[PDB]
Amino acid sequence: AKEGRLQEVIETLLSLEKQTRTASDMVSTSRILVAVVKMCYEAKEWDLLNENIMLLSKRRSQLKQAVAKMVQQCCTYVEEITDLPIKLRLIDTLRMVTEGKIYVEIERARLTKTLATI
Amino acid sequence: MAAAAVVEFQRAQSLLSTDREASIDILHSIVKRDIQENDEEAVQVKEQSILELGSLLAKTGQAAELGGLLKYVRPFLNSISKAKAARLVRSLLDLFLDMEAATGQEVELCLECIEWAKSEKRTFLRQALEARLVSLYFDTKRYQEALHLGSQLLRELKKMDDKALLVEVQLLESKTYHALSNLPKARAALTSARTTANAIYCPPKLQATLDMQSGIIHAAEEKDWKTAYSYFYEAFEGYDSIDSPKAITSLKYMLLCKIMLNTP
Amino acid sequence: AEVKGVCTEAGMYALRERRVHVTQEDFEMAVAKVMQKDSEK
Amino acid sequence: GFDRHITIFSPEGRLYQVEYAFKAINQGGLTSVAVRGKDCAVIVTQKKVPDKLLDSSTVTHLFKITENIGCVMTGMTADSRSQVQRARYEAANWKYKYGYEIPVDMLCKRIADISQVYTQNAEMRPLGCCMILIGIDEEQGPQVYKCDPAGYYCGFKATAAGVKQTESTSFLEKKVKKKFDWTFEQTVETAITCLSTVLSIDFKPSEIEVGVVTVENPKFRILTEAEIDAHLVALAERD
Amino acid sequence: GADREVQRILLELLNQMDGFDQNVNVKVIMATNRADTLDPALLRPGRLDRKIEFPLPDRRQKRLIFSTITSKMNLSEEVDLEDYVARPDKISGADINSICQESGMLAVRENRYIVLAKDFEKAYKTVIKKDEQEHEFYK
Amino acid sequence: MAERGYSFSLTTFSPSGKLVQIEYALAAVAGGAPSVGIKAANGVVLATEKKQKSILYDERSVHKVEPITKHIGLVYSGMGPDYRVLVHRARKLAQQYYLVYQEPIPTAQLVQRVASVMQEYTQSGGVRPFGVSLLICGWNEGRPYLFQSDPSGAYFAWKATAMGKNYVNGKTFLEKRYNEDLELEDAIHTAILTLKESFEGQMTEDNIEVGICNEAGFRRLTPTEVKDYLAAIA
Amino acid sequence: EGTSADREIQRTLMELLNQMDGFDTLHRVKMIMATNRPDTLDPALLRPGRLDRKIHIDLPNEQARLDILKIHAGPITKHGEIDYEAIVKLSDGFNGA
Amino acid sequence: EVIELPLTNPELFQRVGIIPPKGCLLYGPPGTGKTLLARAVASQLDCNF
Repeated sequence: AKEGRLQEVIETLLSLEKQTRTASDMVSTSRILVAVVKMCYEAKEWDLLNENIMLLSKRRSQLKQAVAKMVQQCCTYVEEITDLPIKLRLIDTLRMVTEGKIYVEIERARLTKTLATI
Repeated sequence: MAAAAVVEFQRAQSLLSTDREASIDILHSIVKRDIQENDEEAVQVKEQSILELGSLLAKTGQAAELGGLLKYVRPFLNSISKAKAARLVRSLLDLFLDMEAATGQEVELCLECIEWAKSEKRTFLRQALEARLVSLYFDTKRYQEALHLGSQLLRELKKMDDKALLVEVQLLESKTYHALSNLPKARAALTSARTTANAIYCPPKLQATLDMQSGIIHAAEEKDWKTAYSYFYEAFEGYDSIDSPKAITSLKYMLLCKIMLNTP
Repeated sequence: AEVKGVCTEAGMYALRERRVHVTQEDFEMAVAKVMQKDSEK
Repeated sequence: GFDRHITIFSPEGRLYQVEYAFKAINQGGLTSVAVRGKDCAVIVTQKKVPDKLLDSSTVTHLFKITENIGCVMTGMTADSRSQVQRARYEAANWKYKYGYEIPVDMLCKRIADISQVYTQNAEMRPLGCCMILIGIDEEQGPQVYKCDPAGYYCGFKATAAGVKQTESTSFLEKKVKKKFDWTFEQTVETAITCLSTVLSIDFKPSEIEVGVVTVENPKFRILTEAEIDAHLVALAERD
Repeated sequence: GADREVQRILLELLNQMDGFDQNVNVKVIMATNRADTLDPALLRPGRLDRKIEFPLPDRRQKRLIFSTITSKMNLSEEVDLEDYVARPDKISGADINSICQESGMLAVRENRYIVLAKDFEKAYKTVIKKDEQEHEFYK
Repeated sequence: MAERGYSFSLTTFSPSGKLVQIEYALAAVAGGAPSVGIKAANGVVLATEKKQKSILYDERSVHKVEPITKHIGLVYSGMGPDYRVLVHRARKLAQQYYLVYQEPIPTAQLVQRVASVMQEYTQSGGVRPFGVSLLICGWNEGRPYLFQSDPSGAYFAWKATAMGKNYVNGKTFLEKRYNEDLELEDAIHTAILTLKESFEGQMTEDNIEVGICNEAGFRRLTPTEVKDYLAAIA
Repeated sequence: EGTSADREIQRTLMELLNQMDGFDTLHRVKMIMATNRPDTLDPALLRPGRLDRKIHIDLPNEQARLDILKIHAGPITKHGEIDYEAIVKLSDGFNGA
Repeated sequence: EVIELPLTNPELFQRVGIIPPKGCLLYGPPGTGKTLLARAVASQLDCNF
């Protein structure tokens, strides 16, 4: 997209993920992680986004907890309108909602709850 | 059709699942195509043809067709090496008998096959085909025909290679006896089977069948349902593990024994 | 000594079946069990 | 049995003395690894010194046996150096007599026979060394053959040397499923990586000594710093 | 070192056996871990006849054990049960039991609520190791 | 020294009247991977097992069957390096003697030469005998074939035999199953079965090496060819 | 197979196994063992449910070695300049003590 | 990781359903000083020795 996968967002994504590491937790801080994730959503539309969210999931990118918060908000925003049947695809693709690792966590439980509602 | 064996083979595999039986069948004519006397290329296309024909075979009932093909490939295969000849022929035959088929028709093919196997001189391969016969014959109710062949066979297996077969010849033999209805002989046949069986590890199913037949004697003729139930359970377990239809019949028997004992 | 064993085994099958008197099928079966021990080296 | 001044057949099934050669074959801390591709065959070694009153421009453990053939040696220094000299003469002679190039494999088999006799003598011991032969044949392509001084030699898909061989083997197997998917340099990179994990040392420009055999050349060359640093930099980018 | 102090103890066991077991109602069961130095007349019949020794496991036996434990870790279609069976060389029953308890312990630390192939292989090695280059047979 | 050392042998007469070193070599033999031989009369079958133990290998590199001549072949049980060396000296002797003459090799004469080299080492010291046992397999005309050679220095004729681990047990299996007229294809089926019974770690078309002597002597089987037989009866 | 002093060896060993063999469960009870050379372990210890974990010594890396030297040097008195790395080089095969 | 974690939660182990550790062994050359390695540990765990 114009500045989505060819300027601010993408360049910033590559430098951070190197800084953060997938082999470590927090060395950056969560703020940059959240900011990138909220910006990428704003940057692009529904068809582009789904491919992008899955990519990010490949890499660890901080705490189990940190990632879970970021994924949860994005699910919340996609929950509307015609955007709802494409959402079904995304939530299924990511495993941390049909799967636990640390599952005394409320955010994951909610996202499952929602899937049942669908 | 296509201009190559490779392209045609791939396209054919998908046709049965997508459209229907008729489309995959037309491609199988590689069998009556690119024939030689050398048979370097011709054998390679036959190996592909056996698998494609099996895929087709249950739905079509092409049992009759298969028969023409089985004879037809035979002098071709002999040519390149005896071992492949032996292998394609045996492999096809196993495929054939799985399906619903006429016994008479099958028995002619197996019968010619025995002669084919002598020609080169195989007691390894010949012994195996003779086994298949005892199983086909019993169903047709040529019980008498089964008894003699089995007696001759029991002597051959004993002395020669491969130890495992011997138990099967003994299992088929007791079945022969059961239908004739003279009870002691059958009780005695199974005991022999248990002896051989214990020596090496044998699957649950082989053993389980023996126990159904021990069971047949106990409930239906010695009326000792308590004991018969114990045999049926074991048999029931052996069948469950590898999945067989036999389990439902064993399940009937396990219920019946309780009713006879007079306990709802 | 190993003949004695054949007799001891024979009793076990019959007991398990809850029979009063031991028969030829069992007695043979026992011989068979002891014959397998002899077969192995 | 009596190892004391003779060596005999024993119920042990091996010899205490043969095991002892297997066991201590390094008295330093070098480790080595070799991988085979169809693009290269690479051996990765170390450079280490105890002081700097010593030179390092003649110190090496990679030998150029001949143009086509290369040999890295794991063994006692005295024994490694001797064997090379013996080999150098035998190869040359094979070239003279036959008029044709000596196969890599052929040398390993010939040398093996010389080892074996010494195993029969109770008046002389076998040399203590494991010899890894690497080369580029035009008759099966590149070839990687390891010898051990029991008289055993075999060709492998890749192998490792030093005292931590088994540990290196575990990485190797994972890797060895896919290795024909590596291009030229990317072979080299992975090769660096598996020694760095075992040994637990992120290398430095004067600690490493990569030797590569190159297909479509009869070259065995030890790589220049610029190329060696280019790789090292390359793994940083994936970290 | 001694054979007297223990002697009176040993006599008494013989006395008791003889005192009863004609209106049998009490069983006697023995366990040993160094049965290389029993008494000859600890074995004289009319005192002991069955000796049951521990065996190697069957392929099918290993499987059963594996089927029971996995139920607890929570299955996946990622893992295959079969590979776990295929990997062994048919070692003793203690060893097969040993690994199954261990695999669960690795998994919790890795923070998982499912199951992964890799921890079984780490766990598998931990018990198995000792291996060294040997054999001149064909080495 | 360069001529000093042990002039007399390590092996020595005992008040037992046995030869210690010799006794040990039966053990040395024992350790070998499973071997068999079947004589198909018109044919000959020899078979063995390649154990495998490192996934890291190449091709089917070294064998355990090497052709001495175009008519006789050896396979063995015992120590591998010894085998390579044993083959080289003999191989040299077979060609030189039977190119003086143009007659083709008689079987017994090879046996006589292998045994002598084995025996001289028993006579002399400094060097120890080899600790291998060989199966000399050949074909020629209507002659008998299939012969066995000991690290002892002794030879015997056989119709069938087995080597390697659990040699006595396998031979007892072999004894019962092997009788009368058989076929070259048939003999192969049996040998695989007898090897499987001795031990199977697995069998693939690369755990097995089978070679035969039949049409025009020794011929090496393709990997596919053997695999056809595995399917022909597993 | 004495019972000289050796009967006591058997007495203690048997006790260790008896606790495990029991209906006791080390419910929150932790065990740490120290052994100089391992070769006298029982066949019941290989199985967990007594000695679960057996950890080895590990010989320090040069970066560990630097750290250890550094923490030692630090309390005590010194000049103003020490090349730490040079000493790291000479040193190998030691533990912190 | 072995010792300390069971003390903090059995609960985490419990959900999975897995038996936790009882004993741990340290062996080798007493280059640390046998007793020193252990003693250093005792301090960290801060429990009833």
